[PDB]
Amino acid sequence: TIKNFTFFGSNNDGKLYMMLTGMDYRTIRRKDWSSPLNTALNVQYTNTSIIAGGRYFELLNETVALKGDSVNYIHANIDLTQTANPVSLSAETANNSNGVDINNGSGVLKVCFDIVTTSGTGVTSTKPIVQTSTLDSISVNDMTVSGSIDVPVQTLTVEAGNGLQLQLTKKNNDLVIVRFFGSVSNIQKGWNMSGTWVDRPFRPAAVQSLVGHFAGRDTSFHIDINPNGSITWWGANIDKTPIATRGNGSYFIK
Amino acid sequence: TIKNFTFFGSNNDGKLYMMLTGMDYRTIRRKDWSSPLNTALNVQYTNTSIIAGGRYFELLNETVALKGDSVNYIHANIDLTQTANPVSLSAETANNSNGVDINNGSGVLKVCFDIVTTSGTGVTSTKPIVQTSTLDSISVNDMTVSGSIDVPVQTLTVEAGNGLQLQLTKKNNDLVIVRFFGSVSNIQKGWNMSGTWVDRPFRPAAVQSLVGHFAGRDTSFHIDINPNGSITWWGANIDKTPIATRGNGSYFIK
Amino acid sequence: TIKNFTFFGSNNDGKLYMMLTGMDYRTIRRKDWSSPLNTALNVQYTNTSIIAGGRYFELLNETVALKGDSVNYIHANIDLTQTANPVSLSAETANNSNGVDINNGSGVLKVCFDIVTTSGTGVTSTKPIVQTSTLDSISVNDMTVSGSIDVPVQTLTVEAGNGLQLQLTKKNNDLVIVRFFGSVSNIQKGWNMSGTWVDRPFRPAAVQSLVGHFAGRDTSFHIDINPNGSITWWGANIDKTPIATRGNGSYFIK
Repeated sequence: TIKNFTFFGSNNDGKLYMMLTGMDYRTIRRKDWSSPLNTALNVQYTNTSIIAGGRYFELLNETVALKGDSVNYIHANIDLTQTANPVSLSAETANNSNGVDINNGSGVLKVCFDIVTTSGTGVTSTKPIVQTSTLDSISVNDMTVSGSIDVPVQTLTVEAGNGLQLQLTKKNNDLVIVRFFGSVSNIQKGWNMSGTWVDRPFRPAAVQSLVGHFAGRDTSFHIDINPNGSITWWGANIDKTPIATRGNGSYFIK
Repeated sequence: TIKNFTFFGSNNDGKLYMMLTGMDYRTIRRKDWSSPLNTALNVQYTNTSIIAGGRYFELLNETVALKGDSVNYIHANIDLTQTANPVSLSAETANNSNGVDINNGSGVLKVCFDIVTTSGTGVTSTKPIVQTSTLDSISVNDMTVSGSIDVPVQTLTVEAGNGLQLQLTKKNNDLVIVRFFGSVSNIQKGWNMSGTWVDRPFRPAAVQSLVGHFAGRDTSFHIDINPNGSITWWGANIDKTPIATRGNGSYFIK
Repeated sequence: TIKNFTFFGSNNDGKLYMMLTGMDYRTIRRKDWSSPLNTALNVQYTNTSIIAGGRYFELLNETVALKGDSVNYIHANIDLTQTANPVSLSAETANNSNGVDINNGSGVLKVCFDIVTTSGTGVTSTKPIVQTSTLDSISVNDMTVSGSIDVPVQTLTVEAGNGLQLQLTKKNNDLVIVRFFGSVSNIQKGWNMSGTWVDRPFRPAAVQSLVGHFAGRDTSFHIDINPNGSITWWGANIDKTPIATRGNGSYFIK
């Protein structure tokens, strides 16, 4: 059975709860207080709470019939005009989440919350749909991440002059790894390189010395990336013959 | 008009909601379900929900008069002694958020939620106030960040001895980038440098070998930063003539 | 006195609130609106709100008696059968939080929220219990962290061949720092090294050149970690005599 609570103003409560937890109409809050049971081509939610569109309901021994040999996307369907039974579940061949705003308008909200894969006769795997918190600015003491943090990534290629090539990758507008390529020739120690300066978003607050290596040799150089974006050669003097330059150097922008 | 919901106990609910979402009195939750409309020196909020001091209300075709040629700071003002209209909006010359605790004592809460810039005749730009979630310890599976993560940063300058200087920058109490400055003279391979040891908070769990470069030359060195904070020279033997030492090296503390 | 609000469906509201804020039964939300006051071996909570098992209640001039010369773990205990006073406080010799599910079943929930250390006559220090937010997937504009972010860490040792050892540490499944160990001999420039290739999870999307240093010498080398996991020697030619190889180099996988 489906027990409905945030229903019949309920929409003002719905919006209130949505804003508190940071959810839009394309996600859910979900908790299996008890394990869902699979017998034959069925999923029985024994005790599962769901919040969808800010509306709280409970799935208490609620069984969904599954189609065999397929990926079943389990949906919660909220139709507020259906006074007695506003919430129903369905098993579908695709994620058909529709993001319909049931708190400000009319229509039926569909949200996928479970993915259940079957064989010919039973369930072989289940995967919950991600519960998304959409927040603005967070202040926190400690954080632990079990998967991954995704931060902004910018990339820039600089033809620094004299044949030298920098490939810069910046993450979190702060950490930069520089990869050296190309070949150096016709330059002296302390000379500014004759080509393109580093773009503003990659310029460090303080001068950075990045060490590189001459391919196939036991010799070394470094360049200085200056705050103004210019690059200063600080290897030895190089004559007319180009020498291949390689290596990773890293620096903080801030 | 302004529709009031968490109002008139309400203050117990107010505090409950504040604690659920992690807000204090100096922030809001805000959602424009519909776009605000500008007509000459006015902002009309067509359908905007706000939570301020844990109190939920709705701005439904609510117009705020604006002052010309200035930055207008739009405030929600909550006075619970005014039972018929506890919430009013104002446009002010500065952000005058007062953080007044209306759920525990008397007073009027003022919180800024919007910044609207005008010319002499109309609105030229609007900028929402940030919605802050103040949290303690978070456990998360995945995170995506569209702006930046700010982590703690510690800096240290070490006069390592023999003329060598290290400038260390530590972020997130883990990633360290070291910048070499100064000079080296009067040292042999495997000798610990004769100056200051690296402070406790910058010491790695295991020995870190950091490659440096001699400015204006094609030659190299490396130092070992030992778990105990001492620094071992592992370049060649250097006589009485000082050689300028440069380069970035990075290591993990944990 | 203890004022009980989410009490006497109340279990449905509790679960809803637990889901909104991302709490399980082994943590709390807690706010001292007013400072708790210590006198002799007692703590008076002057105005403290708590949420435990999604149940909101207030500690308003509520005194807990302490045991002398020890570490007192302050618990909120919730027994729903006790209609008139479902919440009580205890000071105990250990953290005895039991995670009992009072919203779906019977039993007494105990959650620790404070740690109070005493001398023979008085309180010497207090320390709150962390408030945990357990979240799934976060999308955020900006974050500021005052403590630390813990990200996944993977560790690998590669016996690269020719005597060379790579110790790789990968964090956030993206940033790798390689530490060189061992010695190199019997290798020519441009030759692939004769040992194990880098395991899949440490392979970069693009070729990475990592600069190394020869211990006790002024000479350098670099290696290329190729996308397929192979390692290419790009130092000079090395004969039968092993030379110790050291240094830190970093790269991004993505």
